[PDB]
Amino acid sequence: RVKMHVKKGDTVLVASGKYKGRVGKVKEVLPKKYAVIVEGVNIVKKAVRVSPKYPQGGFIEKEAPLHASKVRPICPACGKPTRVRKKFLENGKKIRVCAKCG
Amino acid sequence: TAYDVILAPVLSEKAYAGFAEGKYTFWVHPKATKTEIKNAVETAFKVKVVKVNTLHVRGKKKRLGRYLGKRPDRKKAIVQVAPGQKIEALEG
Amino acid sequence: SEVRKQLEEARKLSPVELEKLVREKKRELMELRFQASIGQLSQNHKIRDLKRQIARLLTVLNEKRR
Amino acid sequence: SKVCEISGKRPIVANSIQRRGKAKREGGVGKKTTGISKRRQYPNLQKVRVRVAGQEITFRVAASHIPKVYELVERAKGLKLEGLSPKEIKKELLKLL
RNA sequence: GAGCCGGUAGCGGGCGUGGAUCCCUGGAUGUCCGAAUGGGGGAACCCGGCCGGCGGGAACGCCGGUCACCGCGCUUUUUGCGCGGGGGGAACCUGGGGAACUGAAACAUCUCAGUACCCAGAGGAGAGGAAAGAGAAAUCGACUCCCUGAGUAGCGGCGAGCGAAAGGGGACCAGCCUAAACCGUCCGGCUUGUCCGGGCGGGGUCGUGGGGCCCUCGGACACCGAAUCCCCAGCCUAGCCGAAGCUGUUGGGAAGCAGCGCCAGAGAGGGUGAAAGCCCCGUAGGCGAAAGGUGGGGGGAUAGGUGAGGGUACCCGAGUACCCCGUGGUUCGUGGAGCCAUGGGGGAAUCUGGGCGGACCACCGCCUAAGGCUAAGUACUCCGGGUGACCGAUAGCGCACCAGUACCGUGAGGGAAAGGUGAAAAGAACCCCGGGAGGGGAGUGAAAUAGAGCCUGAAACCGUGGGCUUACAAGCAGUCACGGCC
RNA sequence: UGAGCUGGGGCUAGGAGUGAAAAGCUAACCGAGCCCGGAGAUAGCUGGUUCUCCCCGAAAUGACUUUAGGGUCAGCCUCAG
RNA sequence: UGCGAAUGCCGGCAUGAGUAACGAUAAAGAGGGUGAGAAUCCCUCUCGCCGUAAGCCCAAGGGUUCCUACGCAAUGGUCGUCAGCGUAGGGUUAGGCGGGACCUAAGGUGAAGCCGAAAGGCGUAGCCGAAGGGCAGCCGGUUAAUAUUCCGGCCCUUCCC
RNA sequence: AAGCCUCUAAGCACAACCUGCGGGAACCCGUACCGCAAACCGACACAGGUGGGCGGGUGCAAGAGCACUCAGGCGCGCGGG
Ligand SMILES: [Mg+2]
Ligand SMILES: [Mg+2]
Ligand SMILES: [Mg+2]
Ligand SMILES: [Mg+2]
Ligand SMILES: [Mg+2]
Ligand SMILES: [Mg+2]
Ligand SMILES: [Mg+2]
Ligand SMILES: [Mg+2]
Ligand SMILES: [Mg+2]
Ligand SMILES: [Mg+2]
Ligand SMILES: [Mg+2]
Ligand SMILES: [Mg+2]
Ligand SMILES: [Mg+2]
Ligand SMILES: [Mg+2]
Ligand SMILES: [Mg+2]
Ligand SMILES: [Mg+2]
Ligand SMILES: [Mg+2]
Ligand SMILES: [Mg+2]
Ligand SMILES: [Mg+2]
Ligand SMILES: [Mg+2]
Ligand SMILES: [Mg+2]
Ligand SMILES: [Mg+2]
Ligand SMILES: [Mg+2]
Ligand SMILES: [Mg+2]
Ligand SMILES: [Mg+2]
Ligand SMILES: [Mg+2]
Ligand SMILES: [Mg+2]
Ligand SMILES: [Mg+2]
Ligand SMILES: [Mg+2]
Ligand SMILES: [Mg+2]
Ligand SMILES: [Mg+2]
Ligand SMILES: [Mg+2]
Ligand SMILES: [Mg+2]
Ligand SMILES: [Mg+2]
Ligand SMILES: [Mg+2]
Ligand SMILES: [Mg+2]
Ligand SMILES: [Mg+2]
Ligand SMILES: [Mg+2]
Ligand SMILES: [Mg+2]
Ligand SMILES: [Mg+2]
Ligand SMILES: [Mg+2]
Ligand SMILES: [Mg+2]
Ligand SMILES: [Mg+2]
Ligand SMILES: [Mg+2]
Ligand SMILES: [Mg+2]
Ligand SMILES: [Mg+2]
Ligand SMILES: [Mg+2]
Ligand SMILES: [Mg+2]
Ligand SMILES: [Mg+2]
Ligand SMILES: [Mg+2]
Ligand SMILES: [Mg+2]
Ligand SMILES: [Mg+2]
Ligand SMILES: [Mg+2]
Ligand SMILES: [Mg+2]
Ligand SMILES: [Mg+2]
Ligand SMILES: [Mg+2]
Ligand SMILES: [Mg+2]
Ligand SMILES: [Mg+2]
Ligand SMILES: [Mg+2]
Ligand SMILES: [Mg+2]
Ligand SMILES: [Mg+2]
Ligand SMILES: [Mg+2]
Ligand SMILES: [Mg+2]
Ligand SMILES: [Mg+2]
Ligand SMILES: [Mg+2]
Ligand SMILES: [Mg+2]
Ligand SMILES: [Mg+2]
Ligand SMILES: [Mg+2]
Ligand SMILES: [Mg+2]
Ligand SMILES: [Mg+2]
Ligand SMILES: [Mg+2]
Ligand SMILES: [Mg+2]
Ligand SMILES: [Mg+2]
Ligand SMILES: [Mg+2]
Ligand SMILES: [Mg+2]
Ligand SMILES: [Mg+2]
Ligand SMILES: [Mg+2]
Ligand SMILES: [Mg+2]
Ligand SMILES: [Mg+2]
Ligand SMILES: [Mg+2]
Ligand SMILES: [Mg+2]
Ligand SMILES: [Mg+2]
Ligand SMILES: [Mg+2]
Ligand SMILES: [Mg+2]
Ligand SMILES: [Mg+2]
Ligand SMILES: [Mg+2]
Ligand SMILES: [Mg+2]
Ligand SMILES: [Mg+2]
Ligand SMILES: [Mg+2]
Ligand SMILES: [Mg+2]
Ligand SMILES: [Mg+2]
Ligand SMILES: [Mg+2]
Ligand SMILES: [Mg+2]
Ligand SMILES: [Mg+2]
Ligand SMILES: [Mg+2]
Ligand SMILES: [Mg+2]
Ligand SMILES: [Mg+2]
Ligand SMILES: [Mg+2]
Ligand SMILES: [Mg+2]
Ligand SMILES: [Mg+2]
Ligand SMILES: [Mg+2]
Ligand SMILES: [Mg+2]
Ligand SMILES: [Mg+2]
Ligand SMILES: [Mg+2]
Ligand SMILES: [Mg+2]
Ligand SMILES: [Mg+2]
Ligand SMILES: [Mg+2]
Ligand SMILES: [Mg+2]
Ligand SMILES: [Mg+2]
Ligand SMILES: [Mg+2]
Ligand SMILES: [Mg+2]
Ligand SMILES: [Mg+2]
Ligand SMILES: [Mg+2]
Ligand SMILES: [Mg+2]
Ligand SMILES: [Mg+2]
Ligand SMILES: [Mg+2]
Ligand SMILES: [Mg+2]
Ligand SMILES: [Mg+2]
Ligand SMILES: [Mg+2]
Ligand SMILES: [Mg+2]
Ligand SMILES: [Mg+2]
Ligand SMILES: [Mg+2]
Ligand SMILES: [Mg+2]
Ligand SMILES: [Mg+2]
Ligand SMILES: [Mg+2]
Ligand SMILES: [Mg+2]
Ligand SMILES: [Mg+2]
Ligand SMILES: [Mg+2]
Ligand SMILES: [Mg+2]
Ligand SMILES: [Mg+2]
Ligand SMILES: [Mg+2]
Ligand SMILES: [Mg+2]
Ligand SMILES: [Mg+2]
Ligand SMILES: [Mg+2]
Ligand SMILES: [Mg+2]
Ligand SMILES: [Mg+2]
Ligand SMILES: [Mg+2]
Ligand SMILES: [Mg+2]
Ligand SMILES: [Mg+2]
Ligand SMILES: [Mg+2]
Ligand SMILES: [Mg+2]
Ligand SMILES: [Mg+2]
Ligand SMILES: [Mg+2]
Ligand SMILES: [Mg+2]
Ligand SMILES: [Mg+2]
Ligand SMILES: [Mg+2]
Ligand SMILES: [Mg+2]
Ligand SMILES: [Mg+2]
Ligand SMILES: [Mg+2]
Ligand SMILES: [Mg+2]
Ligand SMILES: [Mg+2]
Ligand SMILES: [Mg+2]
Ligand SMILES: [Mg+2]
Ligand SMILES: [Mg+2]
Ligand SMILES: [Mg+2]
Ligand SMILES: [Mg+2]
Ligand SMILES: [Mg+2]
Ligand SMILES: [Mg+2]
Ligand SMILES: [Mg+2]
Ligand SMILES: [Mg+2]
Ligand SMILES: [Mg+2]
Ligand SMILES: [Mg+2]
Ligand SMILES: [Mg+2]
Ligand SMILES: [Mg+2]
Ligand SMILES: [Mg+2]
Ligand SMILES: [Mg+2]
Ligand SMILES: [Mg+2]
Ligand SMILES: [Mg+2]
Ligand SMILES: [Mg+2]
Ligand SMILES: [Mg+2]
Ligand SMILES: [Mg+2]
Ligand SMILES: [Mg+2]
Ligand SMILES: [Mg+2]
Ligand SMILES: [Mg+2]
Ligand SMILES: [Mg+2]
Ligand SMILES: [Mg+2]
Ligand SMILES: [Mg+2]
Ligand SMILES: [Mg+2]
Ligand SMILES: [Mg+2]
Ligand SMILES: [Mg+2]
Ligand SMILES: [Mg+2]
Ligand SMILES: [Mg+2]
Ligand SMILES: [Mg+2]
Ligand SMILES: [Mg+2]
Ligand SMILES: [Mg+2]
Ligand SMILES: [Mg+2]
Ligand SMILES: [Mg+2]
Ligand SMILES: [Mg+2]
Ligand SMILES: [Mg+2]
Ligand SMILES: [Mg+2]
Ligand SMILES: [Mg+2]
Ligand SMILES: [Mg+2]
Ligand SMILES: [Mg+2]
Repeated sequence: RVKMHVKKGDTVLVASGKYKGRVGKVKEVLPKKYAVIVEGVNIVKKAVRVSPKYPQGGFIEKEAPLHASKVRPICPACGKPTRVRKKFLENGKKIRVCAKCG
Repeated sequence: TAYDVILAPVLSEKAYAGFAEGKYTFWVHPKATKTEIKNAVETAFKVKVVKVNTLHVRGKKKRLGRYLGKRPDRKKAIVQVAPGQKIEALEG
Repeated sequence: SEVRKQLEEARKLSPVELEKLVREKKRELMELRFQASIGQLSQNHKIRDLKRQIARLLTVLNEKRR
Repeated sequence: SKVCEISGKRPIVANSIQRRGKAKREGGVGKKTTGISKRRQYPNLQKVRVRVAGQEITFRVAASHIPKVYELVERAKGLKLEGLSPKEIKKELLKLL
């Protein structure tokens, strides 16, 4: 069921695309669409809703999802692939240098 | 299960007009019998039921583009509360 | 979660008591319905919880008779 | 149900062959066939009323196995039931094993 | 192991590391119809008996439970009780039945064909199977299946055509239980007895014939051993670990190009804005079951099995063998016609008995009929998976799309069309014309003749504009010449 | 007012029904209903049979044929040695 | 594996053509209203046609077509502001009406029983089977839409105690 | 054929059935609307087909006939010349 290699908390860097380079906290993960939303790829929605709440308002600037592959997690270094290590309970994501978050 | 025999109050001009006399109408279970609805209302609203009228309400056919279907069939009971009594739960 | 507690409470508790409790929640449900029926007088998720909660008692009642 | 209750002989299917001409073994050019058609051969079924216990029992059997009915009648041993002693006289007493 | 309350956003609410959604196993609940099974009935509805419960509850209604039929077994026909059956399944299998077109360049025998199909039954397979067999070798050894033998031997209006077996090479491998003589026992019938019969137990199972009974020898710890039970490994039903790259550059986007690197038991493959071994998912290599299924493999039990000689002549499957009439099967279509099967008639014997080696007889041999079971090698593919000098939306399944649907038909039945915006909805706020539809700006986008009647967008077909041309000429419309005008 | 008409409930069917008889009717075509199947029946008949260039190039006769607008052998074309 | 022909197959678009036709010759006219738009919707008046019907009530069959609000892309042989059309909401009330916890008819089914290769075919009783038999409600009022059903008045049936 | 009345049998006759009064109990299904038709059978808002009841008045010998008319319903879903 959709493996997925980054979570809500994580601090990812956008490895490719237009926001190649940027670094951000993934706000939301969307396993169904295999995508995450970070702080890159944000766009300009025409906010019709002039009538309901959000009057006058012509537009909005929500942040669009990103193919989950477009991002990589980081820690005292750059991005890493992920290695999983077994303790004496269950496993945890350790980068290819140290470890990932408390 | 008596709260299973009685589904919901039927909310309509016609239904409301019934409150004047002791006549309250409910959506009931379609397999529920008149005798069963008496006791069901009797123990649900601590009232004496005196007359029970029922009728089936066929589902309306409705489509949503391409796909056309039907809404569930229903049953209405118009119940006659004894002289002087009242279902306060419906008087709103 | 809040549920496992209720499950423990329900288990170890007489069938007669279980039937009593069911009949009760069953009545509460009817009330949730009528509120929802006249609209804007309810808040969904409760109709589901209770409906699903009435199931839990009935399944434990089953164990206690089986 | 044109079947022997004892031997189990039942009607079979056989051909009726119309031959003509003089046999070859008689200086004929040989026999010729002008038709072959299907027909049944029924076993020679007959009724056999025989008194057993207090009751009258009727077997539908091939004439060939009529003897068997009376042999099955010899075997006697406690049975005041209904017209269904044959149920007992039958395979129960036929070959059993 | 961090997100979740299906497709499905939204409104309105909620749940999750105190481990949710989700996945696997087991259990619970499971209206009504349907074999449908209390009884009816025009399936999904209607009406009851009995016991118990609920409501004030006798009338009424609801809830739980129970009640069809048939077979077998007990049992006292009593009357019950227990057990089972029933119906369905793509194809495969066996049995009971069983065509025609067609072929014979007509047609009847023959063919198509024991096919199609109908019916019954079975199961993961089914059939078959332990010689009354083959058939010329003093031979072989159950059955099934493949190759071969062989288009041979033969069959055949000797036409059309049909078509074996032995033997050899392989796959698989296995052999058993009974009936009877004899003995014990319980029981029933009576014309009471070393009587007859049924029921159980022992006994016995064979073709260098075997067994029973009598005597002699020595008859055993053993030795073999399941197709049955038990345990276990292994396997299926969820999963998990899994190496190695950064920078610059063009670009809407890098995976392209360039510069230095690295992994490889992994350079299959699929994604990521374009073309990535080293970004993502995987791949090589490993790992994993509390529960259910399996378990043909290893182990262990149990059932079961195992003697020699002599005599006696007791037993060795009956409406059977055998013969004859009528037919089927076999390559054998009446043929010299055997063999196996059997509707009809007649009708034995128990080893010195019986069947067979293609009429018959002799001789010489083979085999022991009239009881039953038996794994595996074999057939199929509803189902899961893996592969493709397989299709790529007129193809491929009828169906890539809510299709056995819409629709057609009283019904059996027939039966379609219909895929693609973009990398991302960023799916065009606002303004103008309009009742809307639609369009014009603005805006998004790398692109908007990618704007949702959306990738590419051919042809017929319809238009708007322009050049040349045409109202005294006539024709398969073109062609060869000249000339004009653009 | 009759061998009358008609509603409703029933029964009879494919070589079969039913028919005051026409081979009428049996679900809008009945000298043998419809559906699915044997089935891709058979069709010595009819139609159709798709890129290019190069060389050669016929026959419409004879015999026999339930044969005569179909065939078998020969004759005539082509290719190889 | 190459298409131009098979009255080929599937699809698209042409010609005839602004042509035939717009479905009974009972028949129309005006004023006013609504509306972006009106011969076609609403209202008034005049005219015409049915009247053993072309009016009304049952049974079949049909199955939301019913009433109301908001609508006109399509369906309507034109047009529609209207509709039997789109969206939504509402609407069918019974001891006495009809049918069933009644009866039997043809026929169907079918314990007994009979027959048939299998499938199955018969068949006494019984059971099923109705627009026949049997059985207790008449007059008004009321809703946008149901009424012998709700209400009012008068009147009856069966069951239990 | 049942309802119904009568007759008696097993049984039971401090039951039972009958009459009268009183109290209580009385379930499932249908019920909208069209229905000689634009809502049913005819691919259609199709000049066809579809069973039972009511179907007023005047006149004409009578009548359900014919003419005109009540109630009620319609001028038939392209129009103008
Ligand atoms: Mg790495
Ligand atoms: Mg854990
Ligand atoms: Mg009702
Ligand atoms: Mg004969
Ligand atoms: Mg001779
Ligand atoms: Mg023949
Ligand atoms: Mg004889
Ligand atoms: Mg949903
Ligand atoms: Mg939400
Ligand atoms: Mg929270
Ligand atoms: Mg856990
Ligand atoms: Mg489960
Ligand atoms: Mg379960
Ligand atoms: Mg039933
Ligand atoms: Mg009771
Ligand atoms: Mg019950
Ligand atoms: Mg079985
Ligand atoms: Mg079966
Ligand atoms: Mg069957
Ligand atoms: Mg057969
Ligand atoms: Mg067969
Ligand atoms: Mg059979
Ligand atoms: Mg046969
Ligand atoms: Mg023939
Ligand atoms: Mg041939
Ligand atoms: Mg022929
Ligand atoms: Mg021929
Ligand atoms: Mg012929
Ligand atoms: Mg044959
Ligand atoms: Mg079968
Ligand atoms: Mg196998
Ligand atoms: Mg087997
Ligand atoms: Mg066998
Ligand atoms: Mg043997
Ligand atoms: Mg042997
Ligand atoms: Mg000869
Ligand atoms: Mg043959
Ligand atoms: Mg061989
Ligand atoms: Mg061999
Ligand atoms: Mg062997
Ligand atoms: Mg004895
Ligand atoms: Mg014995
Ligand atoms: Mg024994
Ligand atoms: Mg033994
Ligand atoms: Mg001997
Ligand atoms: Mg991994
Ligand atoms: Mg990796
Ligand atoms: Mg740039
Ligand atoms: Mg790069
Ligand atoms: Mg490089
Ligand atoms: Mg590899
Ligand atoms: Mg591109
Ligand atoms: Mg691409
Ligand atoms: Mg490359
Ligand atoms: Mg390249
Ligand atoms: Mg790659
Ligand atoms: Mg590179
Ligand atoms: Mg592996
Ligand atoms: Mg694990
Ligand atoms: Mg493993
Ligand atoms: Mg296990
Ligand atoms: Mg084993
Ligand atoms: Mg073992
Ligand atoms: Mg032993
Ligand atoms: Mg001996
Ligand atoms: Mg001896
Ligand atoms: Mg023998
Ligand atoms: Mg012989
Ligand atoms: Mg002989
Ligand atoms: Mg013979
Ligand atoms: Mg033969
Ligand atoms: Mg012959
Ligand atoms: Mg011969
Ligand atoms: Mg022969
Ligand atoms: Mg023969
Ligand atoms: Mg012989
Ligand atoms: Mg023989
Ligand atoms: Mg015989
Ligand atoms: Mg001998
Ligand atoms: Mg032999
Ligand atoms: Mg010989
Ligand atoms: Mg002879
Ligand atoms: Mg032999
Ligand atoms: Mg044997
Ligand atoms: Mg077997
Ligand atoms: Mg498959
Ligand atoms: Mg491809
Ligand atoms: Mg297509
Ligand atoms: Mg297709
Ligand atoms: Mg395409
Ligand atoms: Mg398929
Ligand atoms: Mg198709
Ligand atoms: Mg579908
Ligand atoms: Mg139709
Ligand atoms: Mg239909
Ligand atoms: Mg397209
Ligand atoms: Mg796309
Ligand atoms: Mg793409
Ligand atoms: Mg404006
Ligand atoms: Mg625009
Ligand atoms: Mg623009
Ligand atoms: Mg721009
Ligand atoms: Mg462009
Ligand atoms: Mg534009
Ligand atoms: Mg373009
Ligand atoms: Mg376009
Ligand atoms: Mg484009
Ligand atoms: Mg288009
Ligand atoms: Mg594209
Ligand atoms: Mg396009
Ligand atoms: Mg022009
Ligand atoms: Mg002139
Ligand atoms: Mg001129
Ligand atoms: Mg001219
Ligand atoms: Mg010319
Ligand atoms: Mg020129
Ligand atoms: Mg008469
Ligand atoms: Mg009639
Ligand atoms: Mg016929
Ligand atoms: Mg006839
Ligand atoms: Mg006539
Ligand atoms: Mg006709
Ligand atoms: Mg054929
Ligand atoms: Mg022919
Ligand atoms: Mg040449
Ligand atoms: Mg030449
Ligand atoms: Mg010819
Ligand atoms: Mg020639
Ligand atoms: Mg030469
Ligand atoms: Mg051509
Ligand atoms: Mg064509
Ligand atoms: Mg199209
Ligand atoms: Mg013209
Ligand atoms: Mg004209
Ligand atoms: Mg005209
Ligand atoms: Mg007209
Ligand atoms: Mg006006
Ligand atoms: Mg105005
Ligand atoms: Mg006017
Ligand atoms: Mg006007
Ligand atoms: Mg008009
Ligand atoms: Mg109706
Ligand atoms: Mg509708
Ligand atoms: Mg209306
Ligand atoms: Mg309106
Ligand atoms: Mg419209
Ligand atoms: Mg319009
Ligand atoms: Mg129109
Ligand atoms: Mg029309
Ligand atoms: Mg308007
Ligand atoms: Mg409407
Ligand atoms: Mg009443
Ligand atoms: Mg009425
Ligand atoms: Mg009634
Ligand atoms: Mg009752
Ligand atoms: Mg009856
Ligand atoms: Mg019958
Ligand atoms: Mg029968
Ligand atoms: Mg039978
Ligand atoms: Mg009845
Ligand atoms: Mg009746
Ligand atoms: Mg009546
Ligand atoms: Mg009545
Ligand atoms: Mg009255
Ligand atoms: Mg009305
Ligand atoms: Mg009224
Ligand atoms: Mg009243
Ligand atoms: Mg009776
Ligand atoms: Mg009396
Ligand atoms: Mg007495
Ligand atoms: Mg009374
Ligand atoms: Mg009352
Ligand atoms: Mg009504
Ligand atoms: Mg009405
Ligand atoms: Mg109408
Ligand atoms: Mg009406
Ligand atoms: Mg008419
Ligand atoms: Mg009428
Ligand atoms: Mg009317
Ligand atoms: Mg019209
Ligand atoms: Mg009409
Ligand atoms: Mg019509
Ligand atoms: Mg006429
Ligand atoms: Mg009429
Ligand atoms: Mg009159
Ligand atoms: Mg009159
Ligand atoms: Mg008069
Ligand atoms: Mg006068
Ligand atoms: Mg007159
Ligand atoms: Mg009259
Ligand atoms: Mg008249
Ligand atoms: Mg009038
Ligand atoms: Mg008209």
